[PDB]
Amino acid sequence: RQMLDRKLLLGNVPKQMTCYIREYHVDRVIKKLDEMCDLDSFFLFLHGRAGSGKSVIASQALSKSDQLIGINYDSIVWLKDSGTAPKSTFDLFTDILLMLKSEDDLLNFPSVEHVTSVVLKRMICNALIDRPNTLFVFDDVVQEETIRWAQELRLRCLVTTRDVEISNAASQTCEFIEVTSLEIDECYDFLEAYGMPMPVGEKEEDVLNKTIELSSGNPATLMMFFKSCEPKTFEKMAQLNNKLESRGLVGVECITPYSYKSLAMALQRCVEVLSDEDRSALAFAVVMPPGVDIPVKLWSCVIPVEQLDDEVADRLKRLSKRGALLSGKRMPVLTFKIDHIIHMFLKHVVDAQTIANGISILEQRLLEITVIRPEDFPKFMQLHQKFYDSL
Amino acid sequence: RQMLDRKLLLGNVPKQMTCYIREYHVDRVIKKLDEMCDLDSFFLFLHGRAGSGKSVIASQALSKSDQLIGINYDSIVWLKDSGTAPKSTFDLFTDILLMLKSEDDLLNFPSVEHVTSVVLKRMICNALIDRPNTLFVFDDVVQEETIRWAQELRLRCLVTTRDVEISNAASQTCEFIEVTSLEIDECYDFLEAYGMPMPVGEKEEDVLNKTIELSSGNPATLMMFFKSCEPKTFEKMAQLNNKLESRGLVGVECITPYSYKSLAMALQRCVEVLSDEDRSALAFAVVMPPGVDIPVKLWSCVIPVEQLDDEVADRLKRLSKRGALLSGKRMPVLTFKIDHIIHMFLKHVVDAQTIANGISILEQRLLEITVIRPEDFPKFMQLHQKFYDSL
Amino acid sequence: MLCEIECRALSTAHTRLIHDFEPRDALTYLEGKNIFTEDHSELISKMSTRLERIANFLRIYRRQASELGPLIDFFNYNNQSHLADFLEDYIDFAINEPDLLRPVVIAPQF
Amino acid sequence: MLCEIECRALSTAHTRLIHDFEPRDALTYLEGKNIFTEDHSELISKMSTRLERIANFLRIYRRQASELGPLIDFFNYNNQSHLADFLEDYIDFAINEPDLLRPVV
Ligand SMILES: Nc1ncnc2c1ncn2[C@@H]1O[C@H](COP(=O)(O)OP(=O)(O)OP(=O)(O)O)[C@@H](O)[C@H]1O
Ligand SMILES: Nc1ncnc2c1ncn2[C@@H]1O[C@H](COP(=O)(O)OP(=O)(O)OP(=O)(O)O)[C@@H](O)[C@H]1O
Ligand SMILES: [Mg+2]
Ligand SMILES: [Mg+2]
Repeated sequence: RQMLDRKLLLGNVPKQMTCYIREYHVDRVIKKLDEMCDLDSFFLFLHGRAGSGKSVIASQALSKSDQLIGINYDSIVWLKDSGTAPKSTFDLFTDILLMLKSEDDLLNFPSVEHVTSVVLKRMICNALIDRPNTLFVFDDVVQEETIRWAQELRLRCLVTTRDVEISNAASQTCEFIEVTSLEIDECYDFLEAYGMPMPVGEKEEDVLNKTIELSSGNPATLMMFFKSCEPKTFEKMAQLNNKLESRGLVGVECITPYSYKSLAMALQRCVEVLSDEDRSALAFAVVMPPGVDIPVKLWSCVIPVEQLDDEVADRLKRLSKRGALLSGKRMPVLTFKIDHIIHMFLKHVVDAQTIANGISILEQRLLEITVIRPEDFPKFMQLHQKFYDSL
Repeated sequence: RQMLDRKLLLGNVPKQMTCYIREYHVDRVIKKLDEMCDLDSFFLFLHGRAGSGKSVIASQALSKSDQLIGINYDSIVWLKDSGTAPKSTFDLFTDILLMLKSEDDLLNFPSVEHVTSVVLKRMICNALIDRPNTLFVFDDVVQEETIRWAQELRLRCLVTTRDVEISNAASQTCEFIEVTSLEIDECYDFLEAYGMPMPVGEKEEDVLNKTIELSSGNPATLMMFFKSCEPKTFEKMAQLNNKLESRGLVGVECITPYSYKSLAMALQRCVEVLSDEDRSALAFAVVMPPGVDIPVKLWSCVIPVEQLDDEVADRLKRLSKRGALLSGKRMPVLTFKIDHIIHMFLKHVVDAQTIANGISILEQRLLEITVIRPEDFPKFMQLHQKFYDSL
Repeated sequence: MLCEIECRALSTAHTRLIHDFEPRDALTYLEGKNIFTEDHSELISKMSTRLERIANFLRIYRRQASELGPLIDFFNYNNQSHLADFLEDYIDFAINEPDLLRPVVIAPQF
Repeated sequence: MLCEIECRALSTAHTRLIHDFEPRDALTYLEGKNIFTEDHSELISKMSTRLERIANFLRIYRRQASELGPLIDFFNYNNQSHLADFLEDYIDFAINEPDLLRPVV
């Protein structure tokens, strides 16, 4: 247990969390990895929402079990991607060449600039010999070119990302683990871990479920709410929820182990990458009942673009498979839902005009001659008047 | 006691003050450091106001006890930060790479700057094996990114700063020691040490008192004033104090060991870093009685921005944390106090007109419709007319 | 590789490894117990001063061995047992009895 | 001198020789059975902590005795027989059988 730490540090792996540790997942990211010791050049995707906590889990999954390093894999290489430029997918590998290199000849390291891709790639798989049992962690991928590079060099990978569609380019081993919103029961533990005041009075307990419904299981902005509650009182929590309904995440924004002071700063990046036409779809999602199971035709009313109303649903599926911006279900009827967090993001970001504009469009299509059934009453349903008033 | 000096000099640690020493604090910065040996990677914060004398104490705490160097820690690395640019948090470590390096191969120094961080970081923790239990002193941290890297480097270091928020981004536990304003009894000692007309007469004693008041115990500005006593006369001290409540530190500015000849030059930097919207809040906080315990509502009157007047308190707490500009007493009632030193600087650097309008707004909100209690007497301008008439 | 405990020992017991020791004496015993290479012994064996052969032996060594065994099992055989005894004492005041290392085996040489 | 077997035993049964034992108790019995010297007993007898007297008793001992007899024939008499029994068991699972562990795992 002292050799790991040597190997963790040198593979640039961050320290695992201790206050709060997820289990089932970490225990599911280790299992699948053991099954693949024999297998080579495989992808493990920790696909999840932003600030949803994926990167922390990789820190822990490689830090609890000592088998992963020493027993199952000889060495670790953990590199943060976050590449947006077209030179980024090449630059990552230059940083992965020196990583793999010896402590000797970092001073004699030549110019990778002159080195071409066919050379950086060949140059890597040429020194990769001295490291047969090597796992690479690619914290925060937002591109596919890297996946192509990996398929080309025949290589192993843990991958933390928000957009899950990147894997489509590859044709090799691909498995998946989704970092969901923190379940209700769990949250408690998280706050308990952080010594959040314990629920006692029904009214105080009343606050309890609400922040969750809002924070919809986002660890980062839960950490942010904690950084906000210095007073450490349910009253403080209530006041912060109030600020949020009037200030969005900006109100809860704060310094934290997250590289980000505000979650809106994070999600930004999830709204830039979006297909130009898909960006719109998201932008109008603001005028929807938050955290509510609502029909497709219901959305067809605010979303831009005949019998081909399926296209709207398409938009809702694509948008849901990119940083988990959207969430939809199959049964009983095809319905999606705008997580409270994303809804708030949209509201605070979209043109103050569009919000009204979108609701107006909803009204334009609002007329016609948990078990919500507006299939038969869409024209005359305003069950979310409360939310509608918010607009 | 001759080996230390070798180690102090090479770790770039400044000479400790000998004429006058804040023993309790120096004796509290050494204690806490001894307690941390087995534990690796720890932060010690000496958070304090500008020129509160923090950096001098680290010079002394590593210079009195010889145990700290040799017995508790093998070597010392003392580096001044003061980084504002985004390249600064990287540049500090380039200067901490060569520090750690051998006298040999400073010749073969490569373009470490033209190397990626993942290399400077790996390159550092690759040579850090040469020196175990190494202590690093980071005189004057302003940014928090350094901490982010440091925690990725599993590092343990002492830290002189004017703020404390950065720890939130950190997640490896921290301890703290605050350099307070020099207590009344202490000050005396400081003067005598530096040699001052010994306080003897009544009117004089009463004249020597006034002096401290303005400085309000700020060591740096308690030094900058002492240097304005060429006549070595208490009479001269009275004269200078009088000049202050008019011209301000500007007139009392002088060449001193300290980085800033004028304290206003120092505090500047504490007013630039300040949140922009939060910057405004502060800027209208120059209409309150100096060195007076005064209520939150009385403040709600001059400060910019429903029962959310708590927003005033949030600004006053943050402002009191960042740069320790303000200070809030929890009991009996939530009240802050604009320290004369924290009061004069702002007064002189800001707009009197703003203060004039500001004073007007204060009076207005007060009218509304040491045991001060304006809860039932908010509209009490005459209370500090001596202060208010100044405006 | 070693670690902070095993390397802190080679460092604490350094005032001593300078007064009586020689890396040439140990090179044969270590090319043997499989912890060196015929360039390693070349590099430490042709060095004008001993503080050179010593600093290279302690540098090269900290990288090569899985542990600090084949160096106690040598100061014994080399009639330098007053050395292998000090280091085995130090390795013992860490695993079994913690705390006692600083009062007992570390302070009497300040 | 002893050897790897007889010294591997004093080492394996070490977690135990720390919890209950004392070199002062054995010094008289060993200055006697001819395995010590009046400086030996001085060196191990004046030691502040016991882990000192123990580490010196186990260092000094491994050099002096032709075998591991006069230390089983002692934990017996000292009411510490749960010790001399463990060590005699260990010397037997090697004396009566020609097979052990090889270079393995
Ligand atoms: N198990 C945990 N314990 C404590 N804090 C957590 C945990 N999981 C997430 N967080 C919070 O989230 C921040 C980092 O989130 P994390 O990096 O784990 O999410 P992420 O999915 O990587 O987001 P991204 O994909 O944007 O990197 C931490 O600073 C902390 O505030
Ligand atoms: N113990 C002391 N003896 C003499 N002068 C002192 C002492 N403490 C502070 N000073 C004065 O302050 C100046 C340096 O202050 P110091 O660097 O100790 O404060 P600081 O908290 O580091 O400020 P900053 O955070 O801006 O570095 C000295 O030149 C001296 O004038
Ligand atoms: Mg991350
Ligand atoms: Mg300074």
